Amino acid sequence: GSTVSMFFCVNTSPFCGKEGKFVTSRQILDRLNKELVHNVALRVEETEDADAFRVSGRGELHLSVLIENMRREGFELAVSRPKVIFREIDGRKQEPYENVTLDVEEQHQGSVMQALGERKGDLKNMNPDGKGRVRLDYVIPSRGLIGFRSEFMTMTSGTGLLYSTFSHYDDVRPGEVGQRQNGVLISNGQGKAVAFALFGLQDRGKLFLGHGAEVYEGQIIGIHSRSNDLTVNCLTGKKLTNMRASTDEAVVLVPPIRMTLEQALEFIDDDELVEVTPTSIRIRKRHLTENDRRRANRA
Ligand SMILES: [Mg+2]
Ligand SMILES: [Mg+2]
Repeated sequence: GSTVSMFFCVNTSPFCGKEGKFVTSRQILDRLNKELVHNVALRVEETEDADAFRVSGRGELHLSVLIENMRREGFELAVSRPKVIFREIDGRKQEPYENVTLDVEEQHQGSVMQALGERKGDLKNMNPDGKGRVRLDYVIPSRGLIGFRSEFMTMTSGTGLLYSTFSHYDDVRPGEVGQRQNGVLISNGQGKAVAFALFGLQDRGKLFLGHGAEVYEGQIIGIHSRSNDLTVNCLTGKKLTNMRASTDEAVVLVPPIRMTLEQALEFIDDDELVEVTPTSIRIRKRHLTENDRRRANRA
């Protein structure tokens, strides 16, 4: 009985092997196979691609801890987004739901409830002790829960407790649950990101990196405020060049969003990957160049 699946792939980024010792198709397959010896829950299929394996676990959490200590072990790899495994029960198609149990200071209770609300979660139990904390229990589709561990930890300032586990399958919620609405900012080249470019770009959305970040072509470097994707230049600037042509301000950069693995997984769409190394997490389009992406969308 498995509930979520994703693809574990060899890291083909221009940066492969620069951060983790273990990068082979062989080494990854060997390591997955080894995991299957003590993980009853886990399923690993070879695919029509020698560099890609479809991995299925009890849920996203289980896949993520596996990715996380492959990281620790020196592995480099790319993963596709966690997809829930729909199942046809009777005639209707249904999706997995989890039970989440939370324990929070009352101070955080409103925010946490709101957030789970927004992720299509259903209040089942609410139980204050009289000492300032409160237990909540929700039932939420797996699809909507992905990403919440990190949200919860941040919004609770690390004081909250969270436990989630597969409950059951039920009729599918409607819509783009867990699905990013915005577009991404994609780097058009390889090099060192500079503040003079980032300064202009941060007007366009929210950046994932800052001055001095080493970047390649196809790497996703931020969130676009509009729904469409933007191929941008973060190696040299144009905004201040334009500013002097009227006014001038001082270059000040908003701190970048730093994303946990779980968040990177929540964020990416079908055409992207999370690049994962022992010391770094990156996001990229599957097709690294703008030329490739254009070709894909055309017929
Ligand atoms: Mg998503
Ligand atoms: Mg989108």
